[PDB]
Amino acid sequence: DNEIEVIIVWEKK
Amino acid sequence: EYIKLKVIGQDSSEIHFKVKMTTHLKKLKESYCQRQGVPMNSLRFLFEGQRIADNHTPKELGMEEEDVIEVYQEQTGG
Repeated sequence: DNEIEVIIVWEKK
Repeated sequence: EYIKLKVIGQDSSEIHFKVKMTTHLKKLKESYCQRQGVPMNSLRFLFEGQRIADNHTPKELGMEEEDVIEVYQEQTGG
C-alpha cells in the first residue's frame, strides 16, 4: 500500500 | 496506475495480475511464485518475445494495459 502493492486475483471460465 | 498482466502458464494455469507502474517486477515474480509453489528460478518470464529483467518495470517496457507475459519452465541442455 505505502511502499509496494500488487493485487492478484483471477477468475475461472 | 494498475496494468493487466496476463500470466499464462504451461498447463492451463492462468492468473490475473494488477501491478503498479511504480513498483518493480521483482514483487510480481514473488507473487506468482508463492501462489503457484515454484522456486523463483524454476521458471522464466518473457515480454515482446525477449526475456524480462529482475529489476525491470513498465518504466522500461512501456507495457500498456491488457499486456501479456509468457512463463516457461526453465531447462538446460544435456
